[PDB]
Amino acid sequence: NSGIECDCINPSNWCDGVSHCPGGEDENRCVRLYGPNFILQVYSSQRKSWHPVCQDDWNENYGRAACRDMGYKNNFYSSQGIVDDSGSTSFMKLNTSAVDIYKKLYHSDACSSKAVVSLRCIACGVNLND
Amino acid sequence: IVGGESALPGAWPWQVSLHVQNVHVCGGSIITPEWIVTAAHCVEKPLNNPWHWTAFAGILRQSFMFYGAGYQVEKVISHPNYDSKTKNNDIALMKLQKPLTFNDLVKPVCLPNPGMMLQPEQLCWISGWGATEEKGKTSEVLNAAKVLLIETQRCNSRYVYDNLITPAMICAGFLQGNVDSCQGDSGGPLVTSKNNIWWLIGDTSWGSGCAKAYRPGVYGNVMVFTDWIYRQMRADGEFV
Ligand SMILES: *[C@@H]1O[C@H](CO)[C@@H](O)[C@H](O)[C@H]1NC(C)=O
Ligand SMILES: *C(=O)c1ccc(NC(=N)N)cc1
Ligand SMILES: [Ca+2]
Repeated sequence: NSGIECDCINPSNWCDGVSHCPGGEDENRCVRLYGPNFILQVYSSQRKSWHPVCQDDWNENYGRAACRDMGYKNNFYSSQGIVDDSGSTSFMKLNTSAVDIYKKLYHSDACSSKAVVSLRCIACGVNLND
Repeated sequence: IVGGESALPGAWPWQVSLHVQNVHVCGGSIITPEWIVTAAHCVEKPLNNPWHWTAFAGILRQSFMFYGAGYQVEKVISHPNYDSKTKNNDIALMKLQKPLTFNDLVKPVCLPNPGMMLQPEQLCWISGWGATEEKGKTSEVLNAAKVLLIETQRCNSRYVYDNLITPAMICAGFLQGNVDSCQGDSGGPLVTSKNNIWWLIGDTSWGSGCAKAYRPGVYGNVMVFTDWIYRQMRADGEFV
């Protein structure tokens, strides 16, 4: 019995758009920033893994929506395409014909732009020296 | 901070002084204009009520923290699985009534992302107004010092901390001592620089004494608490 704890739900019920835990923990941590280059990643319930988001057709309102999902509210700093350094082999591509952020993406083994989204929701980590 | 040096303006713009009864109690880290990362042991009862607390940002000297410069705390959230006995999951969040204005003096630190690939002995910094010697008084000036990460397996050796380091904990400092956080630094930042960005990898939690050999500082593993932090900010974002 494959399962994930809500503190136990089934994998396909984690990040599927329907809240199965009493507090909604199965649907409120499906987007994340990966690595020192802030690679935007989305959890796939089918493959039980995190996949980077292609730069294809990505715009700032999509990044703002991702920033809201992460709990940063209206904070938004930047969004640009970069080369993936997360070592991923599968990616989430945006489907134009759509819906929610995590529900508008589909799996793909390449990005047309050859780039993944690098998303920074807040200007942080900068001090006096460089 | 023991064995460190006084901080320059804008050197640690995320460092915040948390006050109760016109007195510095603990440190904190700005991550958003409203949210501050601090230690759960700092907000144990009776200081779990938010109206006891005032945050001071962008000010290096305690005597310069005048009446009217501080930000009233609106909300205090302790980690649900915090254990006072073991200091496990020693993390808490503070939300301000009024958001901070960001400038070269007051800026947030970045929450750690998964896949940081930090070195086992990664170079880090700690800062705060803690005592500069064990059992000493709160320091007037903000201090800071360099410390190295200590692998948990080495830290859990019977000769260091004997299996008291949980996966929600990281050790930093020097096994020889002489450079360590101290009383009053708790809740403050343990930061590291990678990809020209300062990351908050730890919040000052506890240690055996100060700067003692084979008793380095123990810090809350902010990477583990990242999921909980995002949920709290978001939950407050949807309003309560
Ligand atoms: C994209 O949207 C279209 C229209 O609904 C749909 O046919 C298709 O399956 C979606 N995803 C993929 C994998 O193209
Ligand atoms: C908090 O005030 C605090 C944190 C950690 C220590 N111990 C050591 N760094 N050794 C003391 C006090
Ligand atoms: Ca679900």
